[PDB]
Amino acid sequence: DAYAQWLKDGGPSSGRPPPS
Repeated sequence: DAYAQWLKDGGPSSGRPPPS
């Protein structure tokens, strides 16, 4: 899962677009 990694990196902190 991309969303699992999105949170691990810091979510909003990282600025990377969240996967819908």
